[PDB]
Amino acid sequence: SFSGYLKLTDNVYIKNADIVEEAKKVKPTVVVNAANVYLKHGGGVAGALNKATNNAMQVESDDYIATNGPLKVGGSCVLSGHNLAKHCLHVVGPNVNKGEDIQLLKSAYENFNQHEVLLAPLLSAGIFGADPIHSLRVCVDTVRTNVYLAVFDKNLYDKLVSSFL
Ligand SMILES: CC(=O)N1[C@@H]2CC[C@H]1c1cccnc1C2
Repeated sequence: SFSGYLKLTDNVYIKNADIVEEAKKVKPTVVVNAANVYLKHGGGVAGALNKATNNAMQVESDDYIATNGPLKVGGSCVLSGHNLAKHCLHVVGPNVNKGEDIQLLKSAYENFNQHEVLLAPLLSAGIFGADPIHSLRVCVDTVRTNVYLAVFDKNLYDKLVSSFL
């Protein structure tokens, strides 16, 4: 069971935590990856999750792309969670540093509704360049299933909580 989360709404919870450490402790049914369309898990959340799998996530992902081609921005795929979770839901939020449409963030969060409970980061935050405050608002207004958000940066976590409405 998830522990130490602050309840923001009926279905959204948040914690200042490293999502890799959280996944290793909880072993959730679903961990969300902040993926790109190519499933190239180089940095940010994706790089960290992939490193924690000893690159097994990347190997699996490369086979997935070779068979299926790239994901769409706003889309997702379900792959193995390896040693971190039962499944990994790879979700592609828009990357503002690539000029992608921030309106696709809502479509990205809609993928979460296909899973009753998820451990997730804020989509499009961090190296994806979107405002994490906006990402949290889109999350709360889009996701209806139970989502446990892990925010690594304590300063950002405090800002997210203190500005939540
Ligand atoms: C150390 C650090 O900044 N991070 C790790 C992996 C990506 C980033 C991060 C973001 C959100 C939740 N957990 C985490 C934990």
